[PDB]
Amino acid sequence: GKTPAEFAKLNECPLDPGGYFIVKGVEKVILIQEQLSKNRIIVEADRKGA
Amino acid sequence: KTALEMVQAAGTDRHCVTFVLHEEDHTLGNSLRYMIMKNPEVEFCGYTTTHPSESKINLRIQTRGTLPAVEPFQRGLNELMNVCQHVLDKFEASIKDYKDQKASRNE
Amino acid sequence: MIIPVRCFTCGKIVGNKWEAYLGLLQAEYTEGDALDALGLKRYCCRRMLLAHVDLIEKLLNYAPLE
Amino acid sequence: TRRPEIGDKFSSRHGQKGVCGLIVPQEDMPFCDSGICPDIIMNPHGFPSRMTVGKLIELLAGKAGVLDGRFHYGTAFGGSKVKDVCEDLVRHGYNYLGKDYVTSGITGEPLEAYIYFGPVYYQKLKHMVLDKMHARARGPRAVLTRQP
Amino acid sequence: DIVERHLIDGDVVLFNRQPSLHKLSIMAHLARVKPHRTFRFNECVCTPYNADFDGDEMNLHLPQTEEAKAEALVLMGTKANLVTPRNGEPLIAAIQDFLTGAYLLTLKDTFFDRAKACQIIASILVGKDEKIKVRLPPPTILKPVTLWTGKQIFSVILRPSDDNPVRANLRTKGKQYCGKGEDLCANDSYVTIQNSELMSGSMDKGTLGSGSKNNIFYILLRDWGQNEAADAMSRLARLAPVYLSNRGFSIGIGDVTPGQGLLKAKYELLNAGYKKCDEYIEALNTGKLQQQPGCTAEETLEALILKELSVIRDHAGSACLRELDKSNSPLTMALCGSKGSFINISQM
Amino acid sequence: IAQLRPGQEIDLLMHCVKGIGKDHAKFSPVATASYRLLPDITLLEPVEGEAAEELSRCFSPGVIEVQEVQGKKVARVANPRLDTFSREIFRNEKLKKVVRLARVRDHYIFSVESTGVLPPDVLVSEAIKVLMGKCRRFLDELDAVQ
Amino acid sequence: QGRFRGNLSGKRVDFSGRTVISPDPNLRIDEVAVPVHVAKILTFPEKVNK
Amino acid sequence: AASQAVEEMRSRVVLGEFGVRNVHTTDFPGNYSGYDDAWDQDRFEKNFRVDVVHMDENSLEFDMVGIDAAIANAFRRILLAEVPTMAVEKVLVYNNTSIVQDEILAHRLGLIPIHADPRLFEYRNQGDEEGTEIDTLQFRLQVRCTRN
Amino acid sequence: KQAMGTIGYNQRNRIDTLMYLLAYPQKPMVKTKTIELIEFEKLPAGQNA
Amino acid sequence: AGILFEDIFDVKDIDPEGKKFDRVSRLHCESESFKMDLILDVNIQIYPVDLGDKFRLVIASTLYEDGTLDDGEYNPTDDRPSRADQFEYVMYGKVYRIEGDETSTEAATRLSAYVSYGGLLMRLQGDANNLHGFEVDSRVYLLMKKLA
RNA sequence: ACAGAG
Ligand SMILES: [Zn+2]
Repeated sequence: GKTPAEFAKLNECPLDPGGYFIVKGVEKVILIQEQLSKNRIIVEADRKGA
Repeated sequence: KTALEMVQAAGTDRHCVTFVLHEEDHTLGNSLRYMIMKNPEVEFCGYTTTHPSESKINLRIQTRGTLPAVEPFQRGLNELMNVCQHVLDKFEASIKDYKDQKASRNE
Repeated sequence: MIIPVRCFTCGKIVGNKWEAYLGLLQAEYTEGDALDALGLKRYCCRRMLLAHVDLIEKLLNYAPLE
Repeated sequence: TRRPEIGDKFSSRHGQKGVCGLIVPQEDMPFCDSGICPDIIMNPHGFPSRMTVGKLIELLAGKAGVLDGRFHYGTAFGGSKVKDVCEDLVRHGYNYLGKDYVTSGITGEPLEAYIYFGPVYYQKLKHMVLDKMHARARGPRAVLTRQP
Repeated sequence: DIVERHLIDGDVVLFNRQPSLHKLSIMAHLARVKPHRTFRFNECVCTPYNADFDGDEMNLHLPQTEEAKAEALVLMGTKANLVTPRNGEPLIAAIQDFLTGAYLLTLKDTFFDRAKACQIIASILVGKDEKIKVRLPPPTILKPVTLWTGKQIFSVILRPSDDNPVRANLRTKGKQYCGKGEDLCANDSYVTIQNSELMSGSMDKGTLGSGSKNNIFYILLRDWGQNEAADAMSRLARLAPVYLSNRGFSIGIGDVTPGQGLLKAKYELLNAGYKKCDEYIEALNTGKLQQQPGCTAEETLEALILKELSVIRDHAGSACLRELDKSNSPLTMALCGSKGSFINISQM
Repeated sequence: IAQLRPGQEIDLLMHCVKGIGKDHAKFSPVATASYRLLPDITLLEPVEGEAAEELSRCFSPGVIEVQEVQGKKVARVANPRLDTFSREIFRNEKLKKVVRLARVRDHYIFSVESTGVLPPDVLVSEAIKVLMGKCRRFLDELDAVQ
Repeated sequence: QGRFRGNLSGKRVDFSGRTVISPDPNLRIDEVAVPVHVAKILTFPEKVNK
Repeated sequence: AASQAVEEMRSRVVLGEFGVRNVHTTDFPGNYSGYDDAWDQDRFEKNFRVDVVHMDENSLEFDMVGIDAAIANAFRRILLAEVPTMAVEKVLVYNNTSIVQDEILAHRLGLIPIHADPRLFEYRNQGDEEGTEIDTLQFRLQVRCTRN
Repeated sequence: KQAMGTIGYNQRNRIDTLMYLLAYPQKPMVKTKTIELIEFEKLPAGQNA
Repeated sequence: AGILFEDIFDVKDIDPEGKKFDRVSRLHCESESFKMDLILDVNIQIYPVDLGDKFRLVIASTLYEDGTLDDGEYNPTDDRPSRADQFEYVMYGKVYRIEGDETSTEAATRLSAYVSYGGLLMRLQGDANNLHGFEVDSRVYLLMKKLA
């Protein structure tokens, strides 16, 4: 909710996107994971062909 | 401190010689090749830079008959110096002529 | 960060044309008219003003001042 | 402050990445009739086996857009066409396909083929040779295995 | 006593690229100190290491014993490893801009006067060839003008003096050989070298490049020793950029633009292929399709569509190569085999 | 040069010296110095009528003029120096066979644009005294050896 | 990273160097341009004799 | 006529659609049958002339009829890279506090042209870090920024 | 993702482990609309050659 | 004399397979006196040849008409009276391949001789009594002047 | 332990 002239008093860029944490000085990003959907009937083949 | 070093061919007496012009580039080499090739006693003349870190040119001159290849090199230097003298004189005359003929207009 | 002093390709002094370039864009010119009114003929000199971003005017806002 | 040298990796914004190989003076460059002698000579053997036509159009569009103060869009699946940038070069006196008459700079005599001038947006990459040169004669060794 | 001197000019040092597939991925060269901050070598050795100069790093190993020097110089030399151990084909040979430049030098159109012939031949006079007499050959044309055809200037590379005992002999096909000429072909594509004078035919990849046998450097390697095949590659890598960077060789968007001879053939061929594919779709969905043997009804359709869609590519790509002029840049780079092919021209 | 905010200060001390342009590019006396040959566009066949209007737009805007002799427009070359050789006479299919675009070899048109150090009549006068002063240096190294 | 693949069959050596490469055709086909900064470090024991 | 083609071969540089022909320089002795192209000083001093066609402050355009390419190119190269001028090579900094760095400020002050005539000064010797009356100049920039 | 450029407007009051900047950056001459949407040409990475 | 072969030739074709080059045509000629066909590459820039011309082709072992075989290096500059002062087009190459004719299974007399003028070729095919003196690795001057 | 580079 700040204006670009009020990012100047915080030493921050108006174009820095965000979405990252600050923990012990470094900037860390929790990445998007990709997982299969739960509660779904997967009909698949076995190693032996069944 | 020496800017000229003559390296002769292994089998010919002074009519095949590779001049090594230190602290030069294509500038003097091309004009000097152009003024040596206008001599009808020269069968071959052309330079090459050794390596682009090193400022050198290997100017090879091979004459036809028995004359040494110091004479077309020196005649090339003298004729190029005379060409540059006449170009300087004509250019200064034309600059003074333009400055004089514009000084008589709009006055 | 700031306007470079010379054009990179040929060597014409460009770095005094910037405050005149923005002043001729204050008076509602197109950029092709301002680059001709500043005297830039070749295109290598034209990309020095046409493609320049003025970061020092916005880096100096975060600079310390009394 | 680091100045580019033999060994610094530049890019091309089309995948034609490349290291520097030679830094020649302004006098040994080829030059146009207007006096423009290029910064970065690029080998034309990258293009047939890689089929980057987008660089060949970025060059032409940038050249036709610096002569009259536009930014020709290179938007995906659209953008400024070829037929609209060929007509902005002929209006300003250049050739309609970018190829320019070139007098060479070593001999002073013109080249046979025409050479293809225009501005391409080259970006400098972080892989510099001053932070990759490395040489060990003999020095500190590990403690468990007495080897470097 | 033992002095531990710096590495100086003439030391034997190994030279390695990190994925080491075959034994020519590590060879031993003779070091020569230069001031800039890279490793540098002639581009004829880009074929064994498979390096490409795009932010590529290579390793170095200096031997410390005299026996390790002598086992690196005789066994692992570059002049003793010009062929691969796999089948015996040369790998250190010409690469791009040494095949394109030597192809345009040996065409029949190029005619040099005395000044430019002396200038191109005078580039090779550096190294261990600074002491030789240059042996400018006699001119071809005498009466109306005095001209040197570029095949003589290229044949200076094979015999640069009157005291060199090299006599090379080669007689093979080119790339664009029409099949019926045998040294009188229309393409001028039948190589004849007799007593190290190039008599007929341009220089392709299959004569100067790293492809296979009938390489003239392989002829020098098998007939006149290791050193005479390795001196001629330095003369070629010296001579071909001097001609190529003062001829001019550029590419452009007008080198891949289709003319009027292609934009009418492409439309008709696409319409013919689309209508035949629509007819085969309609004949599969609503009745009889004459099924190919050994497949189902849908796998038959796939073979007919992959037949018809490969007719459009081939008859559209043989209609662009009939309207490209000579001195086109990808066409020149595909005829000499340096970089590219015909599929790339016909695809872009 | 720079640009300041209140409280920031610049003080320094420059030392100008003399150097050639081959060392560093801040010693180059000219913005750009170059040349071109002089064109001579020639008309192999007469171009009359409405084809002279599609000829005088395939060139620079001041080289080919169109004039009338009998109420009919015929085209002649007027000032071939101003041409930049865009080669637009080769897109025009009917007019490729009525011109011969060329360059006169022994006629150069220089262009020297000074950066403001000294006026460009003395720059060309200094540049010839250097090529006169390179041939003088190796004449005094043939007389010293021999 | 065991003994038999990490420290016995192949092991870290000295008198070595690693730098970015760049083309140069003015050398012969059996030459390599070593920089001055690497040539001052990599030494060779030259035994003194007559 | 064959003699017409021989004359066009040594006097004109034609521009075709696909490549520039007749690029080289041929008038040397032995390259032609009935002509004599050996060096003749009176013919060169008779055919040469210089026409100055435009001149004002900081510009000059003129002609050189009669000279060849290997001397006009020499003049161009001496103008670009072998005519000396005066430029900054040392910057001694007392209290730089701005946002422009010290190396970038030294670089930007390196490129500002100086109006001093370089025929009056001489080269600074190897070393000689002080500078004397003969072979250097000295400028002083001092700017303090306050409020209004 | 590796071109030298400018991080943001606070690139001078910032102390990072490693930071590469370019001296005179220039915005591109042929640009996608994505460049205008993510405001790339307000702080670019590259120079027109 | 030193003449190996001399006959008047009438041109019957210029380019059978299209114009492959810019400076070289492929003359397919045919004699009147003997029965000789003639493939010949000339330079049509310096010497234009039409479709119905008729020229006199002489092939000589030397250019000095007394029969002097003194040729270690050709001097282009010297003006001494030679055989070439009667002709308009002179080349210099080497005979490199004598070949039997496979168009007859028995009882033939047609022998082909191939001369290469450094890349410009010439098949001279006729009866074996006319081609006497063409040896392999011999060096011959072609001489050629058009007629009325 | 992760990201790069060839
Ligand atoms: Zn510029």
